Amino acid sequence: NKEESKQLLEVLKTKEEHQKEVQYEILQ
Amino acid sequence: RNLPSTARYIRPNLLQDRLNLHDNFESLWDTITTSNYILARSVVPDLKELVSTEAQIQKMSQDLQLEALTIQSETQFLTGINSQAANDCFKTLIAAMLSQRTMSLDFVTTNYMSLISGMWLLTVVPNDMFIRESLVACQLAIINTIIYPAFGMQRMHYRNGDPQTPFQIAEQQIQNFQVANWLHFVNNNQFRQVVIDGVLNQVLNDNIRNGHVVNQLMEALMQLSRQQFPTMPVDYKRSIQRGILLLSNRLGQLVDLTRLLAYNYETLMACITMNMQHVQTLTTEKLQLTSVTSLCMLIGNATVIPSPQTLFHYYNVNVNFHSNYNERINDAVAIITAANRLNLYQKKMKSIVEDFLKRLQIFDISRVPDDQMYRLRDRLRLLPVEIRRLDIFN
Amino acid sequence: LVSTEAQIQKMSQDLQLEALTIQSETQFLTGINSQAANDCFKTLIAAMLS
Amino acid sequence: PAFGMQRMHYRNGDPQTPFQIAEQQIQNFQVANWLHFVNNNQFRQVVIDGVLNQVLNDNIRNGHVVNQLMEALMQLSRQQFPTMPVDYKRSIQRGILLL
Amino acid sequence: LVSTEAQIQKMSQDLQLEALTIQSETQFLTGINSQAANDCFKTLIAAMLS
Amino acid sequence: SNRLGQLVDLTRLLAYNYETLMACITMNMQHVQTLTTEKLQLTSVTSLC
Amino acid sequence: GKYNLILSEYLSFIYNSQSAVQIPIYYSSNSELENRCIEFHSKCLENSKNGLSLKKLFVEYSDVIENATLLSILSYSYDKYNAVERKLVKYAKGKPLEADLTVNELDYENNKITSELFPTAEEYTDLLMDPAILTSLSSNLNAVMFWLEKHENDVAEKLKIYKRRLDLFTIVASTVNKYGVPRHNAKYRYEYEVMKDKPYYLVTWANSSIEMLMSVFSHEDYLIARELIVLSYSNRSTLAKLVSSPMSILVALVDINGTFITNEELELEFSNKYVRAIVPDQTFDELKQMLDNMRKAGLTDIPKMIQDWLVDCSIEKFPLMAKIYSWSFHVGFRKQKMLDAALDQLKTEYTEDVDDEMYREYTMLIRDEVVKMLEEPVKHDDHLLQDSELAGLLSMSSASNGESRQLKFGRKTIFSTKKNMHVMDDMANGRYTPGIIPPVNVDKPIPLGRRDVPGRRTRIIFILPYEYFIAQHAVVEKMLIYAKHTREYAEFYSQSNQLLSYGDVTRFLSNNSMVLYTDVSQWDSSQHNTQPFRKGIIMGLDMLANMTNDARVIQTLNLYKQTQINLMDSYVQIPDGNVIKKIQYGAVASGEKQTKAANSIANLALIKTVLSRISNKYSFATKIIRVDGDDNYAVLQFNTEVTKQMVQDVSNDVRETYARMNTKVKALVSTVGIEIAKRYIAGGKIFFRAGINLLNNEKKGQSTQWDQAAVLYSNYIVNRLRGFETDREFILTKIMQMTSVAITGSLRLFPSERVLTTNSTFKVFDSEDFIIEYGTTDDEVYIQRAFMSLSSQKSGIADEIAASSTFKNYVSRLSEQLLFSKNNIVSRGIALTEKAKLNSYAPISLEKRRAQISALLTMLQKPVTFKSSKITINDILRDIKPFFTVNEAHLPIQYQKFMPTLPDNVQYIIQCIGSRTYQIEDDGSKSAISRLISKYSVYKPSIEELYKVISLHENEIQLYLISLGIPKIDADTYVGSKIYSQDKYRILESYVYNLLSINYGCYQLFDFNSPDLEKLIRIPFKGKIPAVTFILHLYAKLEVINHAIKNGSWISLFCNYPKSEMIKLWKKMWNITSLRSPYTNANFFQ
Repeated sequence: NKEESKQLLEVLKTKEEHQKEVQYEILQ
Repeated sequence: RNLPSTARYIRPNLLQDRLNLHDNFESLWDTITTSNYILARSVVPDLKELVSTEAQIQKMSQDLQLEALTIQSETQFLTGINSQAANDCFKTLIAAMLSQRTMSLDFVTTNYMSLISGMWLLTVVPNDMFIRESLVACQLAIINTIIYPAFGMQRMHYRNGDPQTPFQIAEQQIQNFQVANWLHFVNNNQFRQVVIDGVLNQVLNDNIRNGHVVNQLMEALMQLSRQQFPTMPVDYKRSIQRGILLLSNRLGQLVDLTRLLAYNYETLMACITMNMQHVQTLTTEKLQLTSVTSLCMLIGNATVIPSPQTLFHYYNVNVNFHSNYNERINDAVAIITAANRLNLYQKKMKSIVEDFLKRLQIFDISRVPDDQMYRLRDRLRLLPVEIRRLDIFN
Repeated sequence: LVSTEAQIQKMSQDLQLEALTIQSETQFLTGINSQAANDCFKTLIAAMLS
Repeated sequence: PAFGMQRMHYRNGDPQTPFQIAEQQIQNFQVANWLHFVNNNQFRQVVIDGVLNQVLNDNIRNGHVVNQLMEALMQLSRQQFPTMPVDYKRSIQRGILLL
Repeated sequence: LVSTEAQIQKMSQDLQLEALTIQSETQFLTGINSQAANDCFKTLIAAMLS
Repeated sequence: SNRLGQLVDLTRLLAYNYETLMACITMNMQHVQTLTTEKLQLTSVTSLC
Repeated sequence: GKYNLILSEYLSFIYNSQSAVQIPIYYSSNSELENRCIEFHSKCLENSKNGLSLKKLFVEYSDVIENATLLSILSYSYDKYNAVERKLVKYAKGKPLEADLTVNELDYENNKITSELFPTAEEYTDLLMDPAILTSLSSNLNAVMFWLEKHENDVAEKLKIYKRRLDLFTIVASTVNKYGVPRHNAKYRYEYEVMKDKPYYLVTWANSSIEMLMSVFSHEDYLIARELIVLSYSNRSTLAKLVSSPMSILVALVDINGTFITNEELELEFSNKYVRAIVPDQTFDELKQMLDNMRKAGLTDIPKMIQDWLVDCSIEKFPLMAKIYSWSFHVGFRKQKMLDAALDQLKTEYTEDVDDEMYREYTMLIRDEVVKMLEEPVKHDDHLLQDSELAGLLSMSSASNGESRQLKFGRKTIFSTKKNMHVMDDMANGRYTPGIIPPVNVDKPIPLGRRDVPGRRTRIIFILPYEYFIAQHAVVEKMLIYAKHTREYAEFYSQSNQLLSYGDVTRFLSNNSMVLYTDVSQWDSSQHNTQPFRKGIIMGLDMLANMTNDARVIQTLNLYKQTQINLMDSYVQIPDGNVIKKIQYGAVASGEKQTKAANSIANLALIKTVLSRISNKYSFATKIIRVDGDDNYAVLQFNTEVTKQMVQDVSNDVRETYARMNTKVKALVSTVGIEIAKRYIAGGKIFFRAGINLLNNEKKGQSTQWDQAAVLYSNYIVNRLRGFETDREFILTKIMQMTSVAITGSLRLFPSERVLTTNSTFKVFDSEDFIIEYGTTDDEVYIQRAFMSLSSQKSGIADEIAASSTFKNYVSRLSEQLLFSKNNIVSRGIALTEKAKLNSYAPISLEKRRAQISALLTMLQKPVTFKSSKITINDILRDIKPFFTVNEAHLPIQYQKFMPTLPDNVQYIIQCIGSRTYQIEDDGSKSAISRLISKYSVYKPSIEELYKVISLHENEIQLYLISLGIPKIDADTYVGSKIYSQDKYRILESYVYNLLSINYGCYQLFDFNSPDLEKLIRIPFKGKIPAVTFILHLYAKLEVINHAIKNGSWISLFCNYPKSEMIKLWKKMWNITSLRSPYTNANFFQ
């Protein structure tokens, strides 16, 4: 079960990446 | 946030078109212009606030003194007054003028309000922006049933393959100062090319912008109200004069509308990186004049400013598109120049161009031929290689 | 006050309405009851004194 | 529309209300004197019996203002509407006759 | 050609008919159809040739 | 009157087709009043106009 | 023209016996042929009454069989009891199902045997699983078996459907045949003596499962249906609530590419705006926990279908989700006990740890909102407030159902719930005392009703006296009138007949904005609908009392105030078996004239107060707020683009800021989507909830066997448009079996397509869905003229009630409280008007409608009637049709899709012409005759009555209007003014609209103001007979639309209609005798 669930959680991070967040994260 | 001087950033390549795709690459320019048009539709603001569509139409109906329950038959004045067309027109005009996309008109002659709202349209918008046959038909109709009938003139004798449009050949015949100078403005309205911030731009007159063109329009229309129609009956005169009173009563809102279009247009022109040429295109965009009449009649005390984030989005989209464009050009130019200087003679310089067009994610390479690709190669032969690629090759 | 129905019949006669048009004149008849005439008469005076 | 003019080109925050700006464009004594009176109608602050009072002009009290009003409206009735149709004239003139 | 029904729309809207009046203009619409325009166009030329 | 250009076209078209169909004639053609006539309803003319 | 064959096959299949004979009866509008039909009838009856073969005559009268029109079919078959099982044994060769008692929380909510929960019948009650519908389980089983048998030989995709549904019905029937069928009584109830040895929750499960498996057209439908039917046999409290809960999160995952907007209540103006989906991470963890519960319940296929969509999060695969969201509400109701259903609400956590900074502001904002509502009428001294007593006393008919009380009208005893009837009783016996409002305390606690809806909690309903209504009426009507033009009251911003039903979120959706949407249906026992709410209103009343000078008005306000005093402390009668509980509940719920708008106010104040706390940490501009009952949403825009962390922190701050007022919530924040009770949006595209059970109902209504079939057909059409599609032949089988009537034990009659599909008070459905049918023929005209003569019927109960003494006293008191000295000229008019509002009482309606059906049946049996020339609609259409000419057209596609779940033909029409943009008055509310009724009353009068009233002289109009509560001076003024002539046309517009369902169903979704539809409808203009050109353009539009719906292709039209026929029809206009049933309408928004 949980292999596909954790992969859903991981692939639902790479997808829909916001740009300001990665900027402030690089800064932070 | 303040950013230190330890930080960095990469600059896009915003170098203008090295290819002149608006010079005999019409099949590509049609797709490009359509792409920018449909993109521009996604960022023009929605008309957030209007006047209601039934609280207006009863005022209009009583102004027109219509038979009861003709609302559902729509005696031609009242056809297509709704929203879902006004916003469509508002979106289409701005997106086309930004993208420089020619737009064709589908109207009816029974509907005299369409001819009346075409005046406002053909004034606020240059005439070289439309496609020729459409405004020829529309101007012809206007002349034949609002203007020449207002002085007992003949209908017209217009010619199909005529260098002049009906407003041009009408500007000199009729003798009234107001309408003559209105038509003079219309006929000699055209864009002004000007390069600003590096980008070419097609700019309006600077009188359309600070809206006073509408005052010339009202002068002409008011004169025609003031005439008599000797040749024609009372019902005809009554119908026409009421049809233009319905615009006279909306005057100030029209002025505001004109200024708003001009403002949003220049504001969005600011967010352009690729130079914008005024060149006709294969495919057009339909415009029912009932969708103009709606916009011109369902409007008032409701401003719409594009949000800054939409502007920044549009600018970054165009920047990224432009940078990608130049970068892939630089790729193709490097391999092409290299192939010509390394004597590779059995190599057909097509798949490189297929890659080039695929990385611009808007075309359909499966149904674009080899000849356009080879011409594109022929133009690319004559381009200087950028410094990086040239030095690495030498 | 004058009889509302009589006065408004007189208005109708002096307007020459039609049962087959919209006729902006029709809206003149909007709210010609008593108790609002009096209300306006009251509103004006109380406002101008207060 | 009665004297055959443009609608208006009015600013939201114009320091003049439309009757004030309109007082000077027209040329007809009745309507212009009427609008002058209307624009320059304002209270009179006068102290009577110890209390201040916001008194009217003393030309409204004796009803004479209505004669200015009727002169302006009669001289509008007699006009044609060169820009607007005759049914619309008929509607408007009919309305002012009811009053 | 122009469609018979759209052209009749235009003509009817232009003449301002009245359903409660013996108008003379009501008779303008009798026989406007195609299959006669062809027939008339053919008849005239055929007769002038023959 | 609102069909001026269309009627110019119609007149020129009748004249053209007539004068083109006249070239395919061999027997000399006389202007004489014949016995029997072709009826012609003007509703079929209006139609054409 | 296909239904009757299916009827014949149903008859042949269900009965099957030598003794089972089939007897058609026909009619024709031509005399000679009609006498031959009569002959055939006669000879058939004889032959039937002599055991002779019928098959010989059928050739002799071939003409009647081919050209004449059928009515009905009789059937002689004896009792032959228990034949359903004797047929059903073959479809039950699968394995039966075993319950699992350790699934539902409670004990009695398991599907165990009755005797394990109700050994004695004296404590038995079938109400926890009562279908509450006049149609049998056996009907459903017979229908399914007939469908399966006739579709037993097809070889196509249909066979791939058939194997699947056959397996489903096998799964069901194995479980059923294990025990047997419960047997319906005459009343369609199910007694103890059949259920004594059988599972208690077998009936609802069975019916719901039949409805589901009859709605299977695809593989995923089979997976979903098999996965709910087998688990709904045990779980009956945490299933629809479970699968319908994640959807609220899923809508926050769909990128907008293309949008719809609203301007005014049905306007659209689409936008090509794109918006991404900035979803945080912890809501995925929540969603994951929800799916873990989903799998933990015993669900395998439907999590996988929910799992493979997240890989793309695309909107093209998304309708599956929407389909899934409708498969949850077609499992049935959770009809648990009054007690445990109240305790869903009656758990309270009231704390002296909430803010005080919040409640005082809350109270004040409620006060201020009230003052904004009531400043103008309280100040300008409106008539409707002074005479609020009389106003409420007229408008009692539009109220709730009061508690049953024993009355007597002369020589009878009645247990009516209608408060007007209560008033009639209490005036006579000296008990009518409206100024003294009763307390609600230990000495007199309050009853209850239960507002149910599946997949959610049970809400409660107050059932009050008749003083509370009278106090609240006038003030609430001015508040609502104020809210007609105020945007923020989503329940009430309209233009007098509409709601903002397509939402007002999508204006300001962008990359910078977000939207917080929130379900507020559980907020009835909460600490913010008690004391502060009431006291704010009390304060507003104090201000308003000081804002008037008249004494009647101050008294009325003081009575409304005293009502709020009594409502601040309120106890609640609740039985549990034999003993009675009474609990302190000094708060708000439904069952009142005030509850709706006032809850909207309180939620508005609450969200305005909360939303000024996010301002402590963010800069935003509140662009829009909307509040409608059981939900509310607020949009807000930022100085920058949105991130995950701002969403998360805003959500935590919102949750904790509700917690500071001691208020629980599943707080939901998003960027593209919302979910609420009645609708939801994903990717700038409106979807809807299709959760209306057909074969199972909420509560037990009052309609007949006949009309429930019509209601079910309307709900069927609606659910189909929503997306939930059931196989239409099953539905037709149910309709025929519910319109079937037993004249003896063995005689039974079955009507035909040409009786049920004709515009009357007996219309049930249509031969082709989404299309009403009219009559161009002699025969449809003939029977319509016949049925209008029979629709008008009597009720002896109403006649005898109006002849007693108390009713007479009531009419007299109405008069002398309104006007006097015309005791025999108007008062009789007022009695005739009171008759118009006795009909709300249900048994009167049953008497009348059963009389209509019996009168119908005594000419369904025997031949037909000529009906004596009474003009109707088909008479007009008969004359409009012979001057048409159709021609093939070709319209393009230029309008945008925003309801994907529709059938493809309706969508093709929406994708070629526009969607509706106005809403023209079904009631004629904007009509100048109706703006008096909405000023002095709330009363409806039906458009039949108005269309009739206008046809009379200028004398009795005054009597009829004054009888409706209106005074005399304004009625006289209306007649002198000649405004009815300005209103004949509007009334006739509304009348014809009501007759033809133009504002009821699919036709509500279409643009008749289109430029594209109009250029096809080329009817030239004549003028000065507006009604004719109006009806001609409308009917021509209907022709084109019906051709489009029924065939997909388009057509043009043309009507050079002669003036002679214009004038002949102008006189036939205002003498129409036509009528449409209330039960046939299908409001897409319920």
